[PDB]
Amino acid sequence: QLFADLSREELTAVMRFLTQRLGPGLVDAAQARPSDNCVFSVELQLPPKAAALAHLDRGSPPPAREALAIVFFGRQPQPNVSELVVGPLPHPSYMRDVTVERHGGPLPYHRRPVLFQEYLDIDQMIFNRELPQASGLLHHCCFYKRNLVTMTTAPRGLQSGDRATWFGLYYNISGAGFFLHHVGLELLVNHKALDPARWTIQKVFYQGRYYDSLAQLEAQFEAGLVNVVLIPDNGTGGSWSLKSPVPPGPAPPLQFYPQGPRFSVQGSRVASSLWTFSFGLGAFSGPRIFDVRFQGERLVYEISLQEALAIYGGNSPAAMTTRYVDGGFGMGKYTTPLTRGVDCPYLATYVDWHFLLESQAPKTIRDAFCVFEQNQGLPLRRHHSDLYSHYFGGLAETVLVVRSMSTLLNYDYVWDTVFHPSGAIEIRFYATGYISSAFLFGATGKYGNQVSEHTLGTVHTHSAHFKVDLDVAGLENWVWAEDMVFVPMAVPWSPEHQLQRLQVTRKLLEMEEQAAFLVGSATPRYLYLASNHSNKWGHPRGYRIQMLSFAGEPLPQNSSMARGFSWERYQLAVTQRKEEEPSSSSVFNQNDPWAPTVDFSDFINNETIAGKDLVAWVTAGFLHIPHAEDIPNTVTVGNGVGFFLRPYNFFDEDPSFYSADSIYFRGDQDAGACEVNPLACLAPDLPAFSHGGFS
Amino acid sequence: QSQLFADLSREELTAVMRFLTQRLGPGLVDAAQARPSDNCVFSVELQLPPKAAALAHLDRGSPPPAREALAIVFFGRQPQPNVSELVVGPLPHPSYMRDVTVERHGGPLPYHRRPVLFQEYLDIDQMIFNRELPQASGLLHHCCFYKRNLVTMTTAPRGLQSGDRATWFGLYYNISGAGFFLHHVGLELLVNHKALDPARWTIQKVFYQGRYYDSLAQLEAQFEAGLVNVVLIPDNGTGGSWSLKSPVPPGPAPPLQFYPQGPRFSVQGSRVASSLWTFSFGLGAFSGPRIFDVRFQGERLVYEISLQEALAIYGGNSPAAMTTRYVDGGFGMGKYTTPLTRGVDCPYLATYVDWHFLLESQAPKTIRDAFCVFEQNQGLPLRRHHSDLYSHYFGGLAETVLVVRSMSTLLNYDYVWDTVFHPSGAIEIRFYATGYISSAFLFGATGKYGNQVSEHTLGTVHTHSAHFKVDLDVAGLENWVWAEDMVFVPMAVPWSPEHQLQRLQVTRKLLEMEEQAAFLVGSATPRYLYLASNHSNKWGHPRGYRIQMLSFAGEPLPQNSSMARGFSWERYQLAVTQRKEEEPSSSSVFNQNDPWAPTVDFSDFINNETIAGKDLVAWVTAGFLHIPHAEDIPNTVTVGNGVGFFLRPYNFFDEDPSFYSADSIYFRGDQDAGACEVNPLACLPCAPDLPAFSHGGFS
Ligand SMILES: *[C@@H]1O[C@H](CO)[C@@H](O[C@@H]2O[C@H](CO)[C@@H](O)[C@H](O)[C@H]2NC(C)=O)[C@H](O)[C@H]1NC(C)=O
Ligand SMILES: *[C@@H]1O[C@H](CO)[C@@H](O[C@@H]2O[C@H](CO)[C@@H](O)[C@H](O)[C@H]2NC(C)=O)[C@H](O)[C@H]1NC(C)=O
Ligand SMILES: *[C@@H]1O[C@H](CO)[C@@H](O[C@@H]2O[C@H](CO)[C@@H](O)[C@H](O)[C@H]2NC(C)=O)[C@H](O)[C@H]1NC(C)=O
Ligand SMILES: *[C@@H]1O[C@H](CO)[C@@H](O)[C@H](O)[C@H]1NC(C)=O
Ligand SMILES: *[C@@H]1O[C@H](CO)[C@@H](O)[C@H](O)[C@H]1NC(C)=O
Ligand SMILES: *[C@@H]1O[C@H](CO)[C@@H](O)[C@H](O)[C@H]1NC(C)=O
Ligand SMILES: *[C@@H]1O[C@H](CO)[C@@H](O)[C@H](O)[C@H]1NC(C)=O
Ligand SMILES: [Ca+2]
Ligand SMILES: [Ca+2]
Ligand SMILES: [Ca+2]
Ligand SMILES: [Ca+2]
Ligand SMILES: [Cu+2]
Ligand SMILES: [Cu+2]
Repeated sequence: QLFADLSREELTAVMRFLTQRLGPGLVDAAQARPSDNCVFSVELQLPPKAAALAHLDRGSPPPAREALAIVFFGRQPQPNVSELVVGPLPHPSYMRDVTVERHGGPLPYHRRPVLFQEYLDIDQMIFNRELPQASGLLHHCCFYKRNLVTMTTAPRGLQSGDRATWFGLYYNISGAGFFLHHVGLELLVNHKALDPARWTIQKVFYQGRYYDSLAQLEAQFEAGLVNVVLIPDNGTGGSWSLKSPVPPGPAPPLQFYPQGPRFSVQGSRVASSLWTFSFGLGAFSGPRIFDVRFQGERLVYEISLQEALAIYGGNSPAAMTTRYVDGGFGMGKYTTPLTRGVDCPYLATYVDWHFLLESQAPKTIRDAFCVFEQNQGLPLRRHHSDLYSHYFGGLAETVLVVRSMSTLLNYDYVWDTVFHPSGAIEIRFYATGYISSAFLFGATGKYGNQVSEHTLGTVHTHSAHFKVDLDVAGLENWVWAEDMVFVPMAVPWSPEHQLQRLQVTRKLLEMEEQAAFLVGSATPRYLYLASNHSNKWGHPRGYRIQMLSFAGEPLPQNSSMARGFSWERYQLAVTQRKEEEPSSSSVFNQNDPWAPTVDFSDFINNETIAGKDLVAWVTAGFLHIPHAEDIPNTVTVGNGVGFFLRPYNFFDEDPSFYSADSIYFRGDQDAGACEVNPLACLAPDLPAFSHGGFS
Repeated sequence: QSQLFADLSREELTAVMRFLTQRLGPGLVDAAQARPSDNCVFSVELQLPPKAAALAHLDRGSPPPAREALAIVFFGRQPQPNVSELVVGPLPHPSYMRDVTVERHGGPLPYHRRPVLFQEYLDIDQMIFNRELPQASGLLHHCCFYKRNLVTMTTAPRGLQSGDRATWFGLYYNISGAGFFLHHVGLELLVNHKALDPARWTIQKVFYQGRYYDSLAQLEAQFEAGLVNVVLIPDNGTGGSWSLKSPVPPGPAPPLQFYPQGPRFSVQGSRVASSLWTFSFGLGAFSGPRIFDVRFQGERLVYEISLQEALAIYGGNSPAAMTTRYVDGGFGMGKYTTPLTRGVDCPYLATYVDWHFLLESQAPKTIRDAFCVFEQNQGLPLRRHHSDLYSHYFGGLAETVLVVRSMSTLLNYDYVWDTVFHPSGAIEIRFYATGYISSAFLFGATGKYGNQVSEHTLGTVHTHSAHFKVDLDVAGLENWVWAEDMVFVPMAVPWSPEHQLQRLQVTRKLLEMEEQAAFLVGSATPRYLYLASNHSNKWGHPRGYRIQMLSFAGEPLPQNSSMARGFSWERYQLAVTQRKEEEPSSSSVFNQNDPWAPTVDFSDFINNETIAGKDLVAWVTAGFLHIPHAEDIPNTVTVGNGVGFFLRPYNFFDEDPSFYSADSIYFRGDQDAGACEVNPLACLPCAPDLPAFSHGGFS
């Protein structure tokens, strides 16, 4: 299993090694202060592609199996973040610092994600030292005494090098989302200092007005210059609960496998009579799929989530300057247990996921993946003939699915990899869970809708970026753009007459820039990566990229931070796959987008894409103005974005023709005979329910 | 109350047919074998009630409107032949008949606009195979195993200007147990069948494997004179292009869906009801699928959602393919509806429903299992949230959905029409195209007109597009249309003036005139576009439903085409007009055979009228470009081809209705999630006996 994420054992063994090589003074990241040395991340380092294909397709031995550790080196004159590759696994022997090799220099220490212990320190400051200075105001507005909690925001500051975060204050609602109860107080905390003692509060926001400290605010209030409204800290309805007041009814439909599962899961490889592939989670990039072979032939080397991005508006400071680059938190790191029956079909197969993050010992997110077959209740294809000959032929589409979900504070991102029996691959991304809210005060008409009492549903956009490493019939691929045109010309057999003549238009895209399409501008209706090899009928074997996106307007290029997610400007882009261009974002962009650790636009640089090993990059998104129907959560309906990889002259005929599940009968046959029709042929056992728990 | 939108039953149909039989002075012929000269009843079907009367009944308890039928009659025997639309009296037992043709059209219906009768196709095949084709027995005998082992297939319009009735017929190999559409032999006849006397029918042009001739005689001449390079096309073989039956034996069973504790919806007539939804469904003979009186938890959302038309515009180098614009309503999406194979077309345990029609006949007939209704478990959460933060809990709900499906098989393609009702209050309309592709003989510079797909088989390039009528009555009849969207406003950071920030804002515009809310294909449309009441929800926003389009529309036929006003709805992604009784449909069964003189021209509905505070109706066009490829053989698959739209609630409610779901799951960390009384799912761990498989048969 070349692409399997690191096991608990491998994780442990690399942490063992790291502790030896870094002579103590090394602290457990779970309790580390800024000036300490700690291990932040330890996870699988993906192998180089050539070495891997060598192994998979030519017997050649397995590329060394290595880990990548992210270390916070704060205990030194010039602190920094280092990426260290760790030696041959199962039993590590070397350690290699690749930081400069990759970035050209050190990683500025301020790009390091805010540690859990850091958030904790920030809270101690706010709750123990800063808030009690306004115990007057906070008593008359927010039942102060703790009853409140904080939620961090986007990039932290305004220039490269800043580490100042706007926090909102929310009623600490129990058993339900606190995100819907902003109490109207927002704090700009400056925690750039290595000594948490020197941490200050640069700004304060309350009801439309800014102050320089809480004392200054508490002042204006004791001076009777601030009007306070007692925000209720309790209620009933969707705003306050997630539990339905309605008794359970008869159960929803259930799918089972009459003659047992028709696929198997072995570690991280999945196999069905049609598909074999590997799956996993990057701690920061999230879901990924490797070595996808349809009936033994490889279509894609890699499909992987690169980044998720949320961009906000609002009439409060926190909201209006919020741009989450979710990889900076980690789609994998924040993956949550799948609730059997709700998040996946009850009889799905559920797999665990192991990680060493902000810790010194491995941990496991139980039931992190689900794999299952799903009857779509829909024909993959069908024809019914009443004309000339009486026959029916069709096939009910069943689909193979791998899924994980990431809960980043509020939102719960659902990541779907769907394998169709037609030879097609579908990548879906559903955004559910809670919205972010602001306190409703002022002229909120331009920044969202009132979505509850005191609650503003702030306008925003969601986008995600995907890496699509297709290797259509080998590595050397070309990209084609086919479309249509009408050409007015005389009717051959009656030349006085005209006719708008429909024509196909093909165009080879030979330079990276030609296959870079921007959000906003139109893209060709047919776009695919081809080999020079042809199918039986002499057409380039190709796989077509079809996008499902309602992408909202991307953050303006003029923004000094826009280059921390330059991929958001592109619908689709295609480039030469390079070992040095592994991902299009980085865990280090979130905290310093002004000095991006990777800038996707760098990948598009006047190179040829004619006959190379290419890699496609797809962006999918939508705009979101919140409405009442988002209370409790936002629903998945309509907000599914992503793309299809559809075969296009790749095969000689539709592979599903050879399906073991296809149905066919003529008029002169007994369609109710089981030897004519398998449908005419012929008490699920259900495991005890169990939940992954919490942390 | 009354089941007001139900399609006519067999006896209702019989009753109307009998009533007409009498009052149409004898000579009336059974249309199933009528000639152009005869008088015959072409179709008899339900006439939808006027909206005012219908709502008065449904809402204010008024008496229900008279139940009427509409009959289309072909009046062939007379000096000035014509098509007439007749409404037939009060129904269980009719007593009146009225002619509404001039009321609806301002004059008579020119007789050439009438669809081609099945008997007419028969006579054409007579003139072809009995009087013309033998004039070339030589060529035919050499190239195509000739010796009626061949079949014809009709095409788009029938001519080049208003009044023409000349069809191009491709000739194919009569394959068996599989589509003949893939085996074009290269011969294409331009049959002129305008004349009322089929003896006077001529062949205006001939096309054979790349070349034009003036008759099959001239082509026969040139053949035996050794002057035609004939390409031999095999008349059978093996593979997907010759079969549809899988050579592979059945494996382990596919997944099966069942309802553990009984069904959770009920069909009674044409009306469906679950705990969240009630609606009525049916098929227009020509317009196809339709939904009426949709109510979510008791409240009406849409008065009507109905298919209006289906289009197919082709290219190619053969004259048939090259000039083909199907306006499928001209054949009829209901008329060509087909039985649903249980287990394939719908879940096995779905509820199936028959459909009754009187079409080109004199006795009612039934399509068995024409509709299916079922709950489907999407295998996807509708909503969910796992909280590890501050408070430990999980709250979620697996989306189960309510579906009504019918398919129309129009010659080669099978269109699957979906109507999907989500537990969130949303309505999803889907349209999948599957079945066989229309093909041409492969010869020439095929590059600009499609891909080679089998030996000798060119998959011709074409566009698809369906038109949908969405009469939303959002919180009452009076609606307005809103366009909301985003914008970035560069400004200075309010707390750090020498710094810049791109301020994200919402933009709300009221579209007040029909034109402001008409969006052509190719121009940009508001990300948020919705119809709303002027009544507010609990939080004082306009109660609205938004229209989210799922379309990859191709280039609409250029306006400079004299025939483009036969489907001018193709040029619009979306439009919103005042709803009018006299604007019932955006197409017509009569547009197909005279798109140059359209019976209805959808563009007329957009005429500088207010759409502020009126009974509004939205029109939605979904479609896409299709360049056929190898994976379209034998049929084109449904994956990725689903077009249509969502109707999504936007401040219509005060919170998400699914909060009150009976199926929602929730448990705190400090609870046993494996205990029944906290988690219904735990109480899960019998399956039903299955009904014996039965199928609906053929014609
Ligand atoms: C936020 O709300 C949760 C809800 O209970 C609080 O949870 C408790 O915190 C106290 C503090 O020690 C624990 O003793 C309780 O047992 C926790 N209860 C359970 C059932 O979760 C939470 O602590 C509040 N957090 C703060 C920091 O405000
Ligand atoms: C269309 O054809 C019908 C049938 O001939 C015409 O209807 C007849 O019209 C004459 C005079 O109006 C009447 O005597 C018959 O009673 C009518 N028969 C029926 C069933 O209505 C009809 O008038 C023609 N309409 C026009 C506009 O041409
Ligand atoms: C076209 O092909 C079909 C072959 O399947 C022929 O249909 C059969 O015709 C015979 C009579 O000759 C019937 O008894 C069979 O029932 C038919 N089979 C089916 C399933 O319908 C058909 O005769 C041929 N007709 C044409 C126009 O060529
Ligand atoms: C390149 O294309 C040729 C035909 O142009 C094809 O036959 C061959 O397989 C390809 N050769 C490569 C990719 O080295
Ligand atoms: C791109 O590279 C080519 C060299 O192959 C060069 O001729 C051309 O000028 C370059 N274009 C730009 C825009 O730099
Ligand atoms: C809706 O608008 C009409 C008139 O344009 C008005 O008379 C009615 O009172 C309005 N309802 C409101 C604003 O709630
Ligand atoms: C449309 O009607 C308005 C009156 O409300 C009038 O001002 C305008 O001139 C008309 N426009 C056209 C194109 O007829
Ligand atoms: Ca590749
Ligand atoms: Ca490059
Ligand atoms: Ca309306
Ligand atoms: Ca109008
Ligand atoms: Cu959102
Ligand atoms: Cu098609």
